[PDB]
Amino acid sequence: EDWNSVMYDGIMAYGGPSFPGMLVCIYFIILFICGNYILLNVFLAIAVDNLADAESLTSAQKEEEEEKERKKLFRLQCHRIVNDTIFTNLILFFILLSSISLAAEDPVQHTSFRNHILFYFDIVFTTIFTLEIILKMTAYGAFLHKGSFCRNYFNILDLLVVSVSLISFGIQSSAINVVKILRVLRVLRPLRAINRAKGLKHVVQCVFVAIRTIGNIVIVTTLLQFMFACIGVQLFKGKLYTC
Amino acid sequence: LTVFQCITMEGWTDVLYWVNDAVGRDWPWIYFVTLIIIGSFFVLNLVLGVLSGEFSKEREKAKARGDFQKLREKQQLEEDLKGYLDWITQAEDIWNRFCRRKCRAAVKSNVFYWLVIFLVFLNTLTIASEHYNQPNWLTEVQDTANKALLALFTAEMLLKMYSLGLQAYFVSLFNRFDCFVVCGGILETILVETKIMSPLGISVLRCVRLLRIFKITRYWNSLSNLVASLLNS
Amino acid sequence: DVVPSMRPVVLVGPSLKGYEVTDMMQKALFDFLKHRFEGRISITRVTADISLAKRLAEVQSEIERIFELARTLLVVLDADTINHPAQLSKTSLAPIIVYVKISSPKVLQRLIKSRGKSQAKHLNVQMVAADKLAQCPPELFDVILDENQLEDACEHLADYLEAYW
Amino acid sequence: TFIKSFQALPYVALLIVMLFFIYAVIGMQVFGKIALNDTTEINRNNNFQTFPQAVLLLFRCATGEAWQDIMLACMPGKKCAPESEPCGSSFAVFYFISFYMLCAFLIINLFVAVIMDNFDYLTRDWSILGPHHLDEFKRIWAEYDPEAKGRIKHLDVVTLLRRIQPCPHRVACKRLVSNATLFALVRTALRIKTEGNLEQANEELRAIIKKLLDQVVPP
Amino acid sequence: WPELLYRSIDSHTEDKGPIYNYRVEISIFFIIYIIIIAFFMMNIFVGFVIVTFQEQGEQEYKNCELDKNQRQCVEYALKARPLRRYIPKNQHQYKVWYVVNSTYFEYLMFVLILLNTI
Ligand SMILES: COc1ccc2cc1Oc1ccc(cc1)C[C@H]1c3cc(c(OC)cc3CCN1C)Oc1c(OC)c(OC)cc3c1[C@H](C2)N(C)C=C3
Ligand SMILES: [Ca+2]
Ligand SMILES: [Ca+2]
Repeated sequence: EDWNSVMYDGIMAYGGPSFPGMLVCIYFIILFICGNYILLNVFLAIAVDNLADAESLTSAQKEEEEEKERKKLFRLQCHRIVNDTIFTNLILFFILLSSISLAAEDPVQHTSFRNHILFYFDIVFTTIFTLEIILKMTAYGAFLHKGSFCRNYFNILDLLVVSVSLISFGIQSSAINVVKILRVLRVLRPLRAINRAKGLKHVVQCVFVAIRTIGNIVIVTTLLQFMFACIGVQLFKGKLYTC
Repeated sequence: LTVFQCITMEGWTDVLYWVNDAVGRDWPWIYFVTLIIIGSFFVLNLVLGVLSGEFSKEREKAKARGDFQKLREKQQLEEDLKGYLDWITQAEDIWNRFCRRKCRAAVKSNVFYWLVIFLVFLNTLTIASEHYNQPNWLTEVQDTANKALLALFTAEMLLKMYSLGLQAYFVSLFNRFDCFVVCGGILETILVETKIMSPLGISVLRCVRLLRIFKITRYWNSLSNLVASLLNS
Repeated sequence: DVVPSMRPVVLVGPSLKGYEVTDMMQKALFDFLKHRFEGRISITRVTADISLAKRLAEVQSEIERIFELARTLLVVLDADTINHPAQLSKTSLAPIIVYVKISSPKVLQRLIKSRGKSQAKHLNVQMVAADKLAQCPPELFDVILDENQLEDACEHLADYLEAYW
Repeated sequence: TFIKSFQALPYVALLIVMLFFIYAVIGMQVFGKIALNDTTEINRNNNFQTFPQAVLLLFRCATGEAWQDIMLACMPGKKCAPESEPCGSSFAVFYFISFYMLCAFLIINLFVAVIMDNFDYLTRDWSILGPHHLDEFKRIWAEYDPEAKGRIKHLDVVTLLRRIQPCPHRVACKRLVSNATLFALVRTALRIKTEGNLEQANEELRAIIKKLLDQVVPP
Repeated sequence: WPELLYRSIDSHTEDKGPIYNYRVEISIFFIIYIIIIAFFMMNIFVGFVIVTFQEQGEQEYKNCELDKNQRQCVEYALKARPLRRYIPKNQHQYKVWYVVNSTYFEYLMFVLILLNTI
């Protein structure tokens, strides 16, 4: 934590930084390098060998002694879905450029010579992406046709971000504090690309599946961490003040 | 030495701010930022890999040592006793003791299982509701709430002691744990009643009461195997 | 041969019937049979030997009275003489014999030690009987009592009792 | 192998990039107008003013370098920027706690993903023959044969560089008799079976395993 | 961590100032907490992910086929391609080519570079 503060105190103890002194760094480097190597072996060996056995039971006993206990036994015409190929890469460009647009806005300057310039770039992107909102009407969905639109929530996110931008302009005339937070929520633009990139969908999906499996561990830690907090409160229930 | 401090990631930023103030803020970050990513994260990833990869050798080797097979033997073994010890209790009942059938029937009933879970939920609120300067009434509520919950938890504990065979009850590891905490709670009442408590006593005697929160997570088997395997090793 | 209008039901337990440990294993089991086969099932209790049957004086009338109940149109026979399918193989009455099993003998010592220390030293006299019961293939090993709990073990008896009734 | 693996998992590394960008922007705005001042974490060298500076602060908190001290700097009630013409937020407690948990988790996923996708090399007894043995076999063969000039051309035992690891008992001569050579060693270096029918059995394996030229496989 | 540890050790009583090293026994609480959550439980989670990913990785276990060493080896059946050597034809070129390709030259240069950093 303060590995440095201890070292410099040790060095200054043996005079200043020189050849005879200052070799005490060897003790701290040895302690940290050798010390941290033991902790990895002791705790990874415990957390891998014992953990591996535990899951082996979860997959050996549970799997088979339940196999045995069960072995006991509108307009729809002339629509143009064409051009969805070029727009695939083209749309990813606007998302990439739209994200950079909000990565350049200067927050400190309330009356900025740049925000007004950026404000226009939000108009063009807002208008551009609203076109695909109209395009989606031609495709199956619009909360209709067996809810083809509601069966893909990833596509719903595309509308919400656009709606958020659209709402901001309406409240902008009012010039009210409400728009302060609505602007922040517009940061969701980059996640728009998830629904459009096939390779990225697998990665983000794989993350969720992992969390579902991990649920058996994090839940234990939360109770354990909360258990320590309950002890912590009793030990130091307001004894930490200091004038 | 200065480079080595950065790789350990302690004092990494302080030196960066002492360089930005000497040669400007433009380039220097590339030196340190790349140093941490290349120096720390990759090696931290490499060291984790070999340690994780190496232990697969021993784990594979340990398979021939029958550590899992012996562990599997105890798990199935101790599990059977509880099942078989049920027969004797179900047969020992064929002074009238017909009520003993009724008390047992509730133990395995869902209503009883969730009732104690709710009691454990209340116990969390009694303790989790601590506060630096509690209202004078809240301490009394916690005082009475702690006592009332103590009687019910021991009251149902004794029910299982008589409903299920005394020897049978101690068979299960979890049932053994419940006796430990509930027994600890009795000391608190005596120690608080007799005013012989010490600062060391309250801590652990509080801690056992929190451990009753482990009444939750009983059906779940992912943690059950961890503890079972953990105790063997 | 000829069915005696019935398939008498007997139980050998996991070991010798002479001790209490085996006795409790079945009294609870028998109860559930008569609470789910009202009338269908009947129970008989005897204390003599049945092995010496020619298809001792008391044994002469033992078979007939069992047959007498079997004539009434299952029947559960309880006896302390059967300790191996061989004891009942000497007669062809189409009996149905049910086996209590402890897959791991290590369980027996824990169970026996629990009831009382007086019979704890008799585990040798008892554990041996379990071994004698671990040599009969399926043919003399019909009914399977392997699961530990009762509710999911008793139901494995009823399904086997639906072969004819 | 590790450098190669990182290339095979680029999208995972992109996810952590998206985490930095998303959190950098949110912090850029809610904590944008905090008052810079020395003696505090949010100072000339740390602030959510410019995107490069914000991302560095997020990187700084990622490595756990006095991040908790920053969290107290962005709490509400802090003086505001002089540019502004009472200016912090209470979202910080969730902002930094959430970032560290999410950042710590994604790094774990990134680390383990590379480990597992490269788990073959990490867990290798190094006793059975491996790809390394084939490569060094190529180099000696290459030094023994220039570009695409060898079909059999074998009349000497100069290819004796093979050590104990795949003329002891004349097995080499029998093996030699039994790219053409490259397949010969592998089918016999592991010694899959010795029954006088390995070629016939293996002739039916490459048929199902496979594709490419099969007029050299039988030898 | 240490700033809190030494503010917790110097804890006298509820609503009261600190006293130097009043109770150093309190350090057990932090040390126990550090080992359990920071070190131990954190490693279990890391170990769990490694094992959990392994199940996903071995989804195509295919126990019927032999070890994975063959998989690489058979896929290497398309190996044994020409490798650029370009043995010099001119006698003058060969003289320099041998020495530069000599193991002595490779080792000799490694000495120079080591000296260069020095
Ligand atoms: C934002 O992501 C990170 C930010 C900072 C860090 C890591 C990050 O990512 C991870 C990468 C890999 C893992 C966990 C996290 C898994 C890895 C690991 C790493 C790890 C652990 O300590 C808690 C525990 C574990 C568990 C076992 N295995 C092996 O890191 C260490 C130290 O261990 C060497 C350490 O010495 C004891 C000191 C510090 C740190 C981290 C580094 N910081 C927070 C501070 C000091
Ligand atoms: Ca620190
Ligand atoms: Ca740190």
